[PDB]
Amino acid sequence: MEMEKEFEQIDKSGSWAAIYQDIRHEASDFPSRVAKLPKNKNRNRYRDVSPFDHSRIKLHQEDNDYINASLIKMEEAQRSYILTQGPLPNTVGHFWEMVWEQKSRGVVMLNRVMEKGSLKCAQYWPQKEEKEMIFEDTNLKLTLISEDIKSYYTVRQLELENLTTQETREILHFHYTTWPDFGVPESPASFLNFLFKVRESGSLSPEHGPVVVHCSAGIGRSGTFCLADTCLLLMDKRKDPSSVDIKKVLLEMRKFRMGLIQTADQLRFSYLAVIEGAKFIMGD
Ligand SMILES: CCc1ccc(C(=O)NCc2cnn(C)c2)s1
Repeated sequence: MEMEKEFEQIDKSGSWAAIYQDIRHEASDFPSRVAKLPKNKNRNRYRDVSPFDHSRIKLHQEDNDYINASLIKMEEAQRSYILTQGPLPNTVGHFWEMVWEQKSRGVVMLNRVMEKGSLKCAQYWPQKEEKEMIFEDTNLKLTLISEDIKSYYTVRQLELENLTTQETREILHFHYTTWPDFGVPESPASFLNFLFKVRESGSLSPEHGPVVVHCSAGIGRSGTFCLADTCLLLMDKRKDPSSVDIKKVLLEMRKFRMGLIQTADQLRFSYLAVIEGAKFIMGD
């Protein structure tokens, strides 16, 4: 069923809450036993958001391999994403270790450091060229190379140095800065264009490790980003683009990380983004 028609049918009937609860009921439940070990309590931002054991990212160290991060592997779309929480003061070194070990080119940030008067994630990248950051626990150095500030997003070029081998890599930081403190954006235009800029960069392409995507919990806004990207890629690839079922793509993604899409308004916004993305790209 053409999703644009499915959309108007749900909107006219006002059933968004009912569709959303059906997804919550059918979603996968897998064990998260490593996340719940007492040694990992200060590595988790939220008690109710944990990576599944089968899909968690492992840090390459013998001490403690745990980070709150999941590999989402979309077999038919041929795309992989790492979805993670906003780093905590004691996990900023783990975060950059993961970026290094997984060979990621891009980090996608969908939140502000402060929202609703509270801290949503650590200040985990340098704000001035001449004031670099060193992560002594993981032996990494991070330098700001350049910054491009636009109305709806900022792109940063960063240099990450493995202090152990003196290898360096360029990491691109894509920071969507205008998601509102309350609700979802009214139009999905700035969002869909932001994704276009990430795609243009090569950060999502198979010659690199998976993109790292985060918000505060790494399930809501982060969920919206990967769901929209995968659905638009499948509409490009298939003979019948009307066959793409956004509810079935979201349940597939929920096999790899719990809770993706946190509200009925985020579900509606995801539909709007894919539709508007579709109608915009199909011919243009
Ligand atoms: C209603 C106005 C819109 C703004 C953004 C839209 C989108 O979905 N993608 C952006 C974009 C740019 N270039 N390509 C290929 C995609 S639609």
